[PDB]
Amino acid sequence: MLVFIDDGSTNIKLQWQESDGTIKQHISPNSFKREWAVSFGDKKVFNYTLNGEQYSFDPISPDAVVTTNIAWQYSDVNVVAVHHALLTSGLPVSEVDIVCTLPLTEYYDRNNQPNTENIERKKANFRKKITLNGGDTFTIKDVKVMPESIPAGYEVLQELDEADSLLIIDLGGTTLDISQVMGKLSGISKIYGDSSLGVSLVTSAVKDALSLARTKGSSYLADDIIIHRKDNNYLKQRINDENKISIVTEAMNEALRKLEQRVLNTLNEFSGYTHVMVIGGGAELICDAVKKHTQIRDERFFKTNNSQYDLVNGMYLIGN
Amino acid sequence: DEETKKNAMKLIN
Ligand SMILES: Nc1ncnc2c1ncn2[C@@H]1O[C@H](COP(=O)(O)OP(=O)(O)NP(=O)(O)O)[C@@H](O)[C@H]1O
Ligand SMILES: [Mg+2]
Repeated sequence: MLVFIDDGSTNIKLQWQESDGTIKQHISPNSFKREWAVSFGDKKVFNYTLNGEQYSFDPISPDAVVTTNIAWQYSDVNVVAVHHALLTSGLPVSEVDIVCTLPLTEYYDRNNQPNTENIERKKANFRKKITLNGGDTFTIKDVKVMPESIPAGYEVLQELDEADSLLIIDLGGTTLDISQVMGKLSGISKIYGDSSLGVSLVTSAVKDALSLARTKGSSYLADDIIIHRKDNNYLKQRINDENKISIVTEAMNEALRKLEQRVLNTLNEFSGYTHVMVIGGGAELICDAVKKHTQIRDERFFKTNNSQYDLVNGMYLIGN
Repeated sequence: DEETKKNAMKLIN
C-alpha cells in the first residue's frame, strides 16, 4: 500500500488507490489535546501515546494544540496527526509506504535544490514510535518527500509550452507557499515561503471573537465558522451569544482584508508568469482578489472546486 | 505527458 499524505499543519490530506484501482481521498483535521479523552456511550475516542506523552483527537477543546508553525513539520504531534488520519481513513491497519510533503523553503535551498538535511529530518520524524490505546497503529515503512505547492500544477503544466510559466499560489493554515514553474515542469524560476502568512491570521482572530461570544473552542471550530461564513443560519446555530455575531463576522472580515493585502503585496514580487493557479484551503478566500490583481486573462486562471486537495491529488497523479 | 512526468520525478526525494 502506497498512500499520498499531504500532511499540512491544519489538515492531513490523504489520497491512495484501492485494490480495484479506484482513487480515494480523506481529510483529517489536526485538533489534538495533550490528554486522553473520555468515552461516554457510543463515542469512539482515539487516545495515543508518543514518547511518554498522551494525546487524543479532540475537535472542540479550546486546549487543542495550536500547530500553526514550521516546527510542526518535524514535531511529535505531526506523527500523531498522520497516524490518526490513517486510522480514520477507512484503510485497514497495516504497513504502508507514504509520500509526504514539506513547505517550499524547507524542501529547497536558496538555489531550488533539495535540502537533503531537512528532507531526511522529515523522513526520520515518522520513525518515532507511537501507541494507540486499545488498538493497533499502521506501521509506516518507506517515506519519500515532495515539495508543497508545485505538485498541484502537474496536469496544467502538461499542456503548457516550456516558455510559459505558472504561478502556483498555495495558501495554507500556516504558510503562503508560492512557486513559479516553467511549462512541462522543465524548470523552477522562483520559490517563496512565508510561514507567518497563513489563514491562521483569520483563524486566530475568529477564535478570540468566539471566546468573547462565549463559544470557547478549538482552532478547528473557528475554521469551521470561517468555512461557513456565508451561512447566517449556521453562524446563528453555532455562536452562543446571539448578541455578538457581528463581533465574530467583523473580526473575521478585518483579518480577511489583512490576509488579502498581505497576499497581494507578496505577488508584486513575482514577474513574467503567463499562468496563475491558486490552491489550498485558503484559495477560497483569496482567489477573486488574486485573479483581479494579476490581470491574467480568464482562460489562464486556475482554481478547482476542491482546492484543499489540489496538492495531494497532484502528488498522486505524479507518483502513483 | 512523457516530458512532464519525467521532470515530475525530481519532485520526489
Ligand atoms: N471551503 C473553504 N472556504 C474557506 N476557507 C477554507 C475552506 N476550506 C478550508 N478553508 C481554510 O483553509 C485552511 C486549511 O487549508 P489547508 O490548505 O488544508 O492548510 P494546511 O495545508 O493543513 N496548512 P500548511 O501547513 O500551511 O500548508 C483552514 O484554516 C480553513 O480555515
Ligand atoms: Mg498545505
